Amino acid sequence: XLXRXXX
Amino acid sequence: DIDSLIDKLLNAGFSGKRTKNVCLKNTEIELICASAREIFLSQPSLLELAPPVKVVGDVHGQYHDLIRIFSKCGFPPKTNYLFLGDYVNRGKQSLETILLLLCYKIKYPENFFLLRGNHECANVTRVYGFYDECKRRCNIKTWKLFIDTFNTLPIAAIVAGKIFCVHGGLSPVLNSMDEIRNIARPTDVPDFGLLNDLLWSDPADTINEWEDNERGVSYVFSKVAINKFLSKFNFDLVCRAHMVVEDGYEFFNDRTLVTVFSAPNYCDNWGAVMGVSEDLLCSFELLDPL
Ligand SMILES: [Mn+2]
Ligand SMILES: [Mn+2]
Repeated sequence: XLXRXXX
Repeated sequence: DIDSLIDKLLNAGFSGKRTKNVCLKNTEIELICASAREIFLSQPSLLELAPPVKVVGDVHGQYHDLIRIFSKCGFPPKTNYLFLGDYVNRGKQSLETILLLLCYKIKYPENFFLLRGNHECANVTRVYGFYDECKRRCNIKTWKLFIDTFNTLPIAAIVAGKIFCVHGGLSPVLNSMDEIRNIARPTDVPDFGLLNDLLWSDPADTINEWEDNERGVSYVFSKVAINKFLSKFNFDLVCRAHMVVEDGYEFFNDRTLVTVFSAPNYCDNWGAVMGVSEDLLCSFELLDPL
């Protein structure tokens, strides 16, 4: 979820 | 004096000291990137390693957790190491993380190995933190010296002719291992092609062998892709990283592939490190999130 480039 | 630079880096790591400036001067950082780059270029794009060896996944600048890995799994050179990439970005100590790994590479060139991850390139570091960390804590010239070093990192490793190690995964155009050997270095990472796939792709339980990857680039490959790849090259296991997994490591497709992720509490996942014995037995050591 940190941004899908990837939680 | 590579020994003193390691002691300085590990001093800051043992104490947890957190400072804007790196414990190494920019002139020392420059010499480290120069020696490592030369060592990387003198070794193949596809490494062939013999066991025993321990395999480490994504670290992503979590320097304290790199210290925990070495403290628990053993410091070089009594433990032989293969890192699968993704050393920088996200973590607030990407500089200490990559600097310690490069120093160990300089000191133990034949017992310590670092593969390239998809974050070890110019464009990804500009988006995900390591560019800004170099600009704030060092300078842009130092960041360029790291990218020059990244562009020489090897792409994959084969352990005892049976374990294929890569950061991301497989590719529809991985038709021979020499295609990995013949990857010219130094090189940037293109938006497409075999090199991009090896650093960006992920496994999945999909209906089709190849599908576009939700990350926005490269592919996701199915169990069929793994089976065909292991059969064609006579490998027993694909060992890769790239993907965060809750229990630190996760086998896939009847234990024909394993993901090793070594950055605890990345988003509250465990961290894991895979050991390969002389008889090619695979065990794991865990790193708790907190
Ligand atoms: Mn990755
Ligand atoms: Mn990663």
